[PDB]
Amino acid sequence: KVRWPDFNQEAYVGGTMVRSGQDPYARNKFNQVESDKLRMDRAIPDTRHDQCQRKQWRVDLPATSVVITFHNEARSALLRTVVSVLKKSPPHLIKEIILVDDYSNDPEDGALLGKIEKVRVLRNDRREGLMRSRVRGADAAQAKVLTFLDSHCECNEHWLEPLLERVAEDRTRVVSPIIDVINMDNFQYVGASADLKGGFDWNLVFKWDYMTPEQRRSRQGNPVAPIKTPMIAGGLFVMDKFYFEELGKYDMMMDVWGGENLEISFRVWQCGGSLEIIPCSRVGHVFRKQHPYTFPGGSGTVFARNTRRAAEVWMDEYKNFYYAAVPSARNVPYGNIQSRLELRKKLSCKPFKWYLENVYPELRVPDHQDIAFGALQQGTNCLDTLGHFADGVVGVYECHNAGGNQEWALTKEKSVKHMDLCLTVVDRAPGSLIKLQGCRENDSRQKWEQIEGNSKLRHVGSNLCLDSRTAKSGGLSVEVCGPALSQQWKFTLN
Amino acid sequence: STTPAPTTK
Ligand SMILES: O=c1ccn([C@@H]2O[C@H](COP(=O)(O)OP(=O)(O)O)[C@@H](O)[C@H]2O)c(=O)[nH]1
Ligand SMILES: [Mn+2]
Repeated sequence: KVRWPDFNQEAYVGGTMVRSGQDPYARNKFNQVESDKLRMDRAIPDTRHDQCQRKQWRVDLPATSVVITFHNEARSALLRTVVSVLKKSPPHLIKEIILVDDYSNDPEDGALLGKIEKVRVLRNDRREGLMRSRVRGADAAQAKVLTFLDSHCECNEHWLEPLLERVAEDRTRVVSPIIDVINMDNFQYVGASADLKGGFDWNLVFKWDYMTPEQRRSRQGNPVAPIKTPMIAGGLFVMDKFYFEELGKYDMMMDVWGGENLEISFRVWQCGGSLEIIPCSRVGHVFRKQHPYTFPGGSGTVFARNTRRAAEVWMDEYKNFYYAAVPSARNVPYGNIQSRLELRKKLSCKPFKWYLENVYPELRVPDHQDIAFGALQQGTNCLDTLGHFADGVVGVYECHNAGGNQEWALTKEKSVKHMDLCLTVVDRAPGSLIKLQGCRENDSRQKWEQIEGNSKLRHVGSNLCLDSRTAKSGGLSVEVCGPALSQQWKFTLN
Repeated sequence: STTPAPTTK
């Protein structure tokens, strides 16, 4: 084997560099030319808080098996990740670095790195995705603690010890470093804000949440204290191996990418453990805006399938908010989840309601979906009853956004209603003024439908549209649908 | 579509 300082990075990276004139973002969705310019052991800024250099950890920390899966990764980025682990970690704490080559196009990307000290390469015989790939690496791990890292990261000064200390003290703690930013355009390494936590909206997409005023205030005594987080980013974390196994590893039916970070986060919290972000542990990551690799069936479908598997097993009744926020997800088969449901039962996990109240109280539950009230706007004007009642005409007036005579509802029976009065086409003759009359389910004269991107109101069964061109001559009328500005009506919820 | 980058220091 060769010690990493002696690895021929030039020969390794040189065999896949971007040709002149070719798109430097095509293969990885990050600038490969800039990644290739960097040395495998390039220096990076110490982004840690000053108090970190004084924080201590036990001497007898458990060694870890570092698992890095990868699929068509840029050679320079993959090598740099491996070297950062070897250079920035105490050798006695790195039992091995397991590279799981998830069926990359060129087997040499991984095989060539197998000559480096402590690197073990496991190539999947077929594409497996990150979930099954991480499990393969974990299953092969010989250490008592697992460390997962994406294949485009750069570990910082004393990044490992703070993480291991947490797990050595309590095996049920799943911890992650503050993830610094490696710019996808010019690869500069920049420190992430330390006032963040992992979170998500009801569309179940991971996002970074900024701490509330009180949370920041409470950390003034010790700014580098662990940060309990509702969710971990997903690709960078440390976990006791036996705990990873007994808690259920990963849902093996999840494919490619997405949703597994949500699943393990819910599972760990609901089933007794905890998730932490450790300020003194810093690791940079090349964040991208798009995945460069393929998703069988499309990324949208795969993400929805994986997410449904997580939601259907862990969120209880709250899963309905996900389907409300993401309608397209309801029509996505997700397969059998019995093994996971049984896992939850066996582990005697707490309900999702408990998770929301005790772990993520910041996430607000949305109101139930129902018919919405609002204004029908045209320019800066709003459909106005004019203060009229039955048999009276309607018109338009400057919107005041105070409801009242400008508040309407587009009902399911297709009426345009204000309280108990509805817009009525008393005369279909083009140019006829419409009138307000009591709403009746079986009055065909009160039926309207939105058309053209919900920008107009057409009387059902006719080619007549609500028109304000007669507003100064008696009130709104029905007119042959045409390109007139006077026929534009937008429903704004309020 | 991917893991978003956090706000920097
Ligand atoms: O089918 C796949 C999809 C992703 N990955 C690896 O999983 C990690 C996380 O994926 P990625 O970086 O694309 O996700 P992101 O950080 O943008 O959310 C990377 O090391 C990938 O190269 C993999 O091994 N197989
Ligand atoms: Mn990544």
